[PDB]
Amino acid sequence: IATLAPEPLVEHKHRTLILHLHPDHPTLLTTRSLGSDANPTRQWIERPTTVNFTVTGEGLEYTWGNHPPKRVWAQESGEGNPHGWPHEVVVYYYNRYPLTTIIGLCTCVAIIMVSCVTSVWLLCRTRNLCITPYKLAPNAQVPILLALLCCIKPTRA
Amino acid sequence: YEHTAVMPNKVGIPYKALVERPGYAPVHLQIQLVNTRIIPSTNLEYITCKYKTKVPSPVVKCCGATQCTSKPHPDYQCQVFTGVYPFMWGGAYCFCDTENTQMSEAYVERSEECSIDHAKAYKVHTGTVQAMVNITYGSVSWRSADVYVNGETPAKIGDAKLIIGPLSSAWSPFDNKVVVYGHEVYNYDFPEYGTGKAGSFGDLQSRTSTSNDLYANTNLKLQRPQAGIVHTPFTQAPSGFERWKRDKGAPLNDVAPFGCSIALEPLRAENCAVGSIPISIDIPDAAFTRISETPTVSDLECKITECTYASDFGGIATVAYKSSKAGNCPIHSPSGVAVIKENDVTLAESGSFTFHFSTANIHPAFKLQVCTSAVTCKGDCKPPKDHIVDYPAQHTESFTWSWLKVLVGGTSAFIVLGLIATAVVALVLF
Amino acid sequence: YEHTAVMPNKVGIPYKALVERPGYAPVHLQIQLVNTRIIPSTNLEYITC
Amino acid sequence: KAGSFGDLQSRTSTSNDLYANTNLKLQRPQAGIVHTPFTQAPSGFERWK
Ligand SMILES: *[C@@H]1O[C@H](CO)[C@@H](O[C@@H]2O[C@H](CO)[C@@H](O[C@@H]3O[C@H](CO)[C@@H](O)[C@H](O)[C@H]3NC(C)=O)[C@H](O)[C@H]2NC(C)=O)[C@H](O)[C@H]1NC(C)=O
Ligand SMILES: *[C@@H]1O[C@H](CO)[C@@H](O)[C@H](O)[C@H]1NC(C)=O
Repeated sequence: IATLAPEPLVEHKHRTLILHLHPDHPTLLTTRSLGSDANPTRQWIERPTTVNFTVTGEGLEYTWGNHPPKRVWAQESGEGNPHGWPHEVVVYYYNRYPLTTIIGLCTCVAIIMVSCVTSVWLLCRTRNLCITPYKLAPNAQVPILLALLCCIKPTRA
Repeated sequence: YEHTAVMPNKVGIPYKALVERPGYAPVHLQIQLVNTRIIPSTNLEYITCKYKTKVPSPVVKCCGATQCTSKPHPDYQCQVFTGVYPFMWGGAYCFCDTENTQMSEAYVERSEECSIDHAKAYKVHTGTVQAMVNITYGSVSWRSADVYVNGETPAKIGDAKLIIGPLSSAWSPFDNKVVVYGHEVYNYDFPEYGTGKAGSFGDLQSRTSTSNDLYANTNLKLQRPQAGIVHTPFTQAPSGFERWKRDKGAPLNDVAPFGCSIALEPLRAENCAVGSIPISIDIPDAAFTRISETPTVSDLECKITECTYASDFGGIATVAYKSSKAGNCPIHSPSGVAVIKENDVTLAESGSFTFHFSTANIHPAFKLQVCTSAVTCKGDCKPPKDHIVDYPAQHTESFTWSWLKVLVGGTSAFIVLGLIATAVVALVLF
Repeated sequence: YEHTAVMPNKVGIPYKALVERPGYAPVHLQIQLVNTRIIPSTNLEYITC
Repeated sequence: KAGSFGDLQSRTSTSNDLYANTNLKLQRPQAGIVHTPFTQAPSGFERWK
């Protein structure tokens, strides 16, 4: 005839178990994040303690003493990506991927800066050109300046 | 029709593939890997347990020496002692005063608990994994058979012949060296038989419980009894089995990776969800229905009605069934995006019947094969609220465009604008 | 499905919101704040007469 | 919240009504014997002292 620790208080958060917890005696709690990354935890708990567990997508398990092991689906709770705003609702996609979006966005921020400076050169060089053939003769009667319109001011001709 | 299928290793959920035999009616699968018990190849190297210094009763020669000999008992510690005056029930009894000799001897022996409460080392190799695969097949509706993983083993239990694995995910959660205790299994680098430092784990090291021989490095050091009294100072480290029960490490069923459970039973590691298994079945052709007997369902329509962007089968979709005959119609999404609760749907003459499913992409564009009739059940899904219960049926997470398509096409448009600015300089140039 | 709802303070009329739980059939509300009795914190300072 | 302060919440001492979020969960008695497993958080009045 043997031990048993009082049941936990399960509390939901986004991919996270808050657990206000309150034992009778020192209880060894422990878990197993079921990824091939185990990332287990152990701690004897005698003092009541609200704890936390970063649950992953595939699952975690939970062992309140010799009370049987629990298990938990924590998929999303940050609301995916509905859309009726410009971009502050994309946080939903960030809150589900706060590892790949930080780099995936900075990637998206990077390539536009790539596409910026390449557009700088392949505009300003090509804006420096098409006036060097034109603004060196300086009469230059061609009203097809209307292709750059960043290097400007013809001679009324 | 020997339906090869790569298949994710995950225990508690069916895998309702679809038999696309050209010529007769297709048949659904329902392959639920109810267990993944492993049973690697192992070797009992030595039991350990806490010692018992079961002292043999010392000699007391009253006037002169008694030389001791090194008896072959395990860790037979024996040391002659003089200079006693042993008070035994009548005051002393040996009439000399320095020639009073006392020979203490003590050897190590397995506890009585060693038989029953005992750690247990192992050299652990890989072995061969197993499963009680249920298939509630087709219209067969049942077989719950124990199988193997090695990719030529059938198991003709029921009517179907099925070949499994070998799995690609060779992570034996057991390490090479393992200690085992009752039910808590420890992937511990036990030192070895024959060596274990006293106090450290394996101070006692018996091959098995019966084995009278052992290795007892306990640092058992006898000291002389005090002030002319009969007793046996045995100075000894309490066992490395005493510790290892309260300064130990945690169990592999509480620290393993990739999702395993354990037993002191054939030394399996159940339900290790990791990787895929290339599974292939030879169905009984009798179980097939010929194609000309199931209703042809085409000229249909499918649409979600309340798609739940979730794990539990919250996704639903009516289907405007347009049948020819009336009867059953097995269903499946050949795309892994959608996992469906219903294997089979009954049909009247061109009615409509909703099914349940689950997805992972906001815009589930998954085909649905209603007994040789494909259809896209395109739509949009909603996130849930209530995520603290056991494991999913979805298991299909992948890459899941509202600011990417014309964004990056617009990102490109800047650099696409380049070489149509450049090389048009070549034209203005000529 | 814990149906949060901002809701006008007004007594004698229901507020028939709708539970949009994803997965099962929705259910209507009928929330009629039949009373708004207040009972502030007070102190008897002195009777007069 | 049970375990937290005010798991028991009675208006006064006389008040027969109260609020008891103690997470009191009965479990089945063991092996065919009469008793009452009550699995419960010791009070948030026990802690708080
Ligand atoms: C075969 O795959 C099935 C996948 O669900 C599972 O088989 C389940 O076995 C249970 C016990 O035999 C059945 O429960 C019984 O169902 C009947 C009919 O609904 C009820 O009258 C019984 O009360 C109920 N038993 C209990 C104790 O509640 C399940 O119905 C059955 N599953 C299905 C879909 O029918 C197992 O996963 C697997 N079988 C194995 C591994 O033996
Ligand atoms: C989560 O739990 C940890 C304990 O590891 C604590 O430090 C942290 O403050 C908690 N966060 C909450 C309750 O938001």
